[PDB]
Amino acid sequence: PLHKYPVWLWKRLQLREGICSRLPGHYLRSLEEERTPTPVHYRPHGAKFKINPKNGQRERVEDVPIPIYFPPESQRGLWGGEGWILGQIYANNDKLSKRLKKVWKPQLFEREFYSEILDKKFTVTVTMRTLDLIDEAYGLDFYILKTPKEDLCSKFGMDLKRGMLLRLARQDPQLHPEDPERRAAIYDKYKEFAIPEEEAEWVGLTLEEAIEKQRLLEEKDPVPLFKIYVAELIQQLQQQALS
Amino acid sequence: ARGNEYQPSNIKRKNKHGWVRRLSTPAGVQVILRRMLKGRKSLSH
Amino acid sequence: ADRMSKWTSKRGPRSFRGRKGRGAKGIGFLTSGWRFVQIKEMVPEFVVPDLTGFKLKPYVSYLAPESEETPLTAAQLFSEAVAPAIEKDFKDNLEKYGFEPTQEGKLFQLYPRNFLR
Amino acid sequence: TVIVERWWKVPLAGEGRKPRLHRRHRVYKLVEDTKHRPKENLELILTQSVENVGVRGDLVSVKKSLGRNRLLPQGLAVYASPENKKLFEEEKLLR
Amino acid sequence: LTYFSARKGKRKTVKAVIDRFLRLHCGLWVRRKAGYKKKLWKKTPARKKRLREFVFCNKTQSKLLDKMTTSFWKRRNWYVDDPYQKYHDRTNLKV
Amino acid sequence: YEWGVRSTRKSEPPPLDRVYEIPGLEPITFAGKMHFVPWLARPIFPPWDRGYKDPRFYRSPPLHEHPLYKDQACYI
Amino acid sequence: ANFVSWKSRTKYTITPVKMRKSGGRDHTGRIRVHGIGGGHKQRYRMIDFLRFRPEETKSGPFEEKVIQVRYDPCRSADIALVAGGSRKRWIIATENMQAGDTILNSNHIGRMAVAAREGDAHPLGALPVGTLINNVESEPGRGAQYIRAAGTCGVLLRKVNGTAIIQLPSKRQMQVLETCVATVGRVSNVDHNKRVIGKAGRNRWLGKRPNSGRWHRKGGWAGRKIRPLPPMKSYVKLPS
RNA sequence: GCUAAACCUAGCCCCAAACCCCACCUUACUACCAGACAACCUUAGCCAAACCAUUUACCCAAAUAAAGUAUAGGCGAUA
RNA sequence: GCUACCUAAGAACAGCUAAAAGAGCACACCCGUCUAUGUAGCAAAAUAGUGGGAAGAUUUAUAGGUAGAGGCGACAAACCUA
RNA sequence: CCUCCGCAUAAGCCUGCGUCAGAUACUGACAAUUAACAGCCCAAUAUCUACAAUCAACCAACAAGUCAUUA
RNA sequence: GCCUGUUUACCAAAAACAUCACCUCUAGCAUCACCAGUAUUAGAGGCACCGCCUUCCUUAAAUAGGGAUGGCUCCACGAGGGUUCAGCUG
RNA sequence: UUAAUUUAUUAAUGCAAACAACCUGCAUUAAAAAUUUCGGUUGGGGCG
Ligand SMILES: [Mg+2]
Ligand SMILES: [Mg+2]
Ligand SMILES: [Mg+2]
Ligand SMILES: [Mg+2]
Ligand SMILES: [Mg+2]
Ligand SMILES: [Mg+2]
Ligand SMILES: [Mg+2]
Ligand SMILES: [Mg+2]
Ligand SMILES: [Mg+2]
Ligand SMILES: [Mg+2]
Ligand SMILES: [Mg+2]
Ligand SMILES: [Mg+2]
Repeated sequence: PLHKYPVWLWKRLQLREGICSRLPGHYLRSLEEERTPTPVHYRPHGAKFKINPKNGQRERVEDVPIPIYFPPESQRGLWGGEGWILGQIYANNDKLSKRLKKVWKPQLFEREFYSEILDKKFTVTVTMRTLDLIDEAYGLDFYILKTPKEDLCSKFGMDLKRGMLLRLARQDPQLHPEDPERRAAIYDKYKEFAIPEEEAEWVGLTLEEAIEKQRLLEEKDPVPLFKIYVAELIQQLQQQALS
Repeated sequence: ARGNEYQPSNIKRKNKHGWVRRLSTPAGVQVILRRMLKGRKSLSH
Repeated sequence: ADRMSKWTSKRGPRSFRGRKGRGAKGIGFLTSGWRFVQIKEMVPEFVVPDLTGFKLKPYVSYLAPESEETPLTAAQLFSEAVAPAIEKDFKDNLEKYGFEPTQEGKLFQLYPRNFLR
Repeated sequence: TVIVERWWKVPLAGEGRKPRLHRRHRVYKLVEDTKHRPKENLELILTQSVENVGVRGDLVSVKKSLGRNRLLPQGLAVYASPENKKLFEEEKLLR
Repeated sequence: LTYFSARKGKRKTVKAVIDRFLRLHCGLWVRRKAGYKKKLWKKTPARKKRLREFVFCNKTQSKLLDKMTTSFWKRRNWYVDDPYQKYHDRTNLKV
Repeated sequence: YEWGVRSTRKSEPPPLDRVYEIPGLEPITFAGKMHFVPWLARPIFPPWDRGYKDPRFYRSPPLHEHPLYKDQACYI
Repeated sequence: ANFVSWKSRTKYTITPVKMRKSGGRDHTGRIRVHGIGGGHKQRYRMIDFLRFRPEETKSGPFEEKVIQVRYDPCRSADIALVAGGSRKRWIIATENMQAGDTILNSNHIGRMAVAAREGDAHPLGALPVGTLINNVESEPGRGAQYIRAAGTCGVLLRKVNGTAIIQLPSKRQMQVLETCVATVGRVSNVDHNKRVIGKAGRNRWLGKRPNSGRWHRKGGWAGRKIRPLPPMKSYVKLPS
């Protein structure tokens, strides 16, 4: 027989069912939407069309991303979209030679970063690319708040994003307590990234974490039927008395 | 001389092919899953 | 080599045969020297009523009239047990009517059930 | 960062379709390793006097190592962002 | 050759044939002579003249090439200034 | 020379999830699930109090707190 | 494999410890060292190789009484149960150490050279040049690691600045801070060389087993060979 | 005339449509004590190339057509 | 769960001779020299006699470990469920 | 007339010559192995424990031999 | 072949492998093997205990047997491989 | 194996990278390997 739906649509169908359906709409949209990460390990084509020299004709060109492997250690650090390149090479760089398995790994450093919004220093395993990205963003907080999930590619990065966004959304006085002017200065500096707290609560959550959060939100010990029946009987008696 | 390679002992049988040892590794879990898919009456030993 | 027969306590070596039971609920514990201490409270005490003068019998006369099955429900129990008092006190704090906020503190807790049968 | 390139060209996938990769498309050649590029300089605005660099409010091109290890972590300098440049310009014109 | 491709189920063209032979529409195949560019300094002028010529193929060679190419290569092409336009057709041929 | 090789010493607990280092947010742990899952944060369980009290599951207090403990060391 | 090292005891003790044989096997269960297996069951006596270990709430040089000198199954040297103050410990016995002898363990680097009596431990700075020593540390307080086998004896070759040159029994020179402690004299059981095993069974008792396939590389053992250079290829195997 | 011989539905195949009490991870099916190990990481090769060594189609997210075309390729098998 | 090696903790080894023994003769036990039988056999390696060892580098029960280009091997390319 | 046989434990097996009724130690039904033997243990924390065995007394050694208790 | 042992489970038990003994090579050192060891140690390879010096006879007939760093020395042992006296025997 | 092809992996170095350790990339040399082959004629083989 045949399945009614293609097997690759089964995850989407599951998302449209059960507790995953009760998940908030903005989070579901964030999961569903997929954007290609910024090129890191390959040089993108300049344009969509190119004059190939062999025949001098205008041919379409596409940027096919290199498959990158992110070891679980990366989720505890901030690699600027950089990861392991698991691929193959031709020995001596000629196709008529042997084909060898080759793994390119990034150079990882341990660095300490201070987050203004969190008023905390984090020691993070990092790459030179991540340092450059932080410099381009003018600080760790800006880098975390600007970089989308795909380019950030770090569970720790997305947790930092959620923390900063929650801090901004709540305007939490725990940021430099006893220094309200400094706290307001920080919030004003990072004002443009502020989002509603109901949305910031779900930023960077994996699907399983979001399911657990929703289950905790909607878990309620059942109301005893005594209370329901008492309320119903009192309402009915009120109606009878009025009529 | 040969043929009696089976020298039974329930301790060895359970420790070698039992449910707990099967579940102790992902490969053995897939063993049990294959037996369940086939419909084996005896999943483990 | 027998994969199909049920695993019982009759099958393994001495340690296996001693360790496995037959479903009987535990009655106590084992101390040093394998001395078994039997806890009285762990032993199910049969609460057998006095049947002297009881009129009901194992069977019912066929002369009894037929009736329609009406399984008891929470709504029916509330109506027949709480609704009268509720009405009489409303015409004139739910613990007075029987409701208890929590089962903790009771001997026979309804959930999680902590009594036999 | 290691930058690689396919030896074998990938056929065009289309508009909404995704490219289909085969065994030969996993063969890469290293076109460049960014770590071997010549070092560039970081633009920073100083906040406190620092020996042999500057005093305060002056844009300085410092080695990235110094900028990221000493100046910025210790607060001796701030990123040369447009906002920081504007603030220090107002400071200069108010002095 | 591939009689049924794995992606379309179609018959494939041996591109080695296309890179080497010209098909006149009537069914004639034209080719260059082997070695026409090789070691010309040691070849007599008559041999070089023979080698510089465009030459027809056998009936069986033509049949093989027809089998090795698909119908696309056997169509009428109305190129602008094709040097072989006059040769694309046969005239005054008896059987 | 120290006695007791590392491989026999008690294994160091796994590093805490980075989610616990971020001040403003409550980590999502498998405490609510009442069982371990590998894709959720590991809960920080408060120490359990009713444990070392039952006679058959008793833990003696440290020697310092015993009634007859004395700073002067007798030789028995 | 479910291998846990037997070396799990944390507190020093005089009681011999039940040690598990390895058979030459890793924690992975595969043979790592060949030729090991079986032999007489042995108990391990924890040796205190830090001779200058003043007792708790105590300090300074201390003396110790040699309770006894015993054969040790786990060593070529025989060991000495030695007691000081209110503690007992196993140490490596020197050549002429006897029951009832007295041993000095000092950390005092005297300005003059201390009279080197066999068996006592002094910092290498305090010993005369040319004295025979054993149980030599590499760093101050590290614990003895060198010159520990039966009958071995290094020589205090030189002392300059805070550094002493020791001649190890392999006749190799070693540089050690003069504050590191060593004991005077040669290690006991000096006749360990002259012992004749006599029969294969005695080695089997000692726990050495005949083992083959000791290399596990393709082709087994292969001695190193000189690979000729291209100019020399013409003369490698000149026929007669 | 023995052994046999015969039978027709038990079901199955391909489509379409539709999205589908108690016990038991310890020696499973075992009422009832100090956890913490908790997962992630290119398929390879057969085979074709009449050997083989680069190479040799493989759930793709609209069929058809463009088109076995452009391209790729020990520029060859083939893709 | 055979076998090879190893780990933990067991067990067995009469009698005589000799005297603390990889000692002698020789039971149990282990093996397998030679011969015969058997050769779809009792047996996919057995039987009978003979023979070697038999307090040791011995034999052996139990549980555990090492896994396939790997293990293990007192090297026979031996053994790792005929 | 014959037997390194037998009886027990272990391990293994799992009702596999008990009774009855039908068949030619098979089928079905009914029955049965009763704990003292054996297994299933220990409330912990600390701290303790050099001194073999071999009739363990002499003699004899080397291959140096778990015995874990107490406040 | 020093010896006791080991081996081709199922055609080879041996002179083969191991083995004490000796030689060579490698390694100056800690918390999972080696090793809770430390050059009189550990790992690997070789070699072989040890010790020393540097034509005749047999039969009557005998292709059989025995005798006139290496070279040597066989104490003992062997279901090893040859030869022999005597005896015994279908 | 002094057949051909490699060095992916380890081990050394060297150069860059991160400021000695550790680690990444690129080279060179080895170890260990890996993959693959065995033209034709002459009774066979050697040398031809
Ligand atoms: Mg067995
Ligand atoms: Mg298209
Ligand atoms: Mg082929
Ligand atoms: Mg005897
Ligand atoms: Mg003997
Ligand atoms: Mg063996
Ligand atoms: Mg051989
Ligand atoms: Mg021999
Ligand atoms: Mg022998
Ligand atoms: Mg054989
Ligand atoms: Mg034989
Ligand atoms: Mg003869």
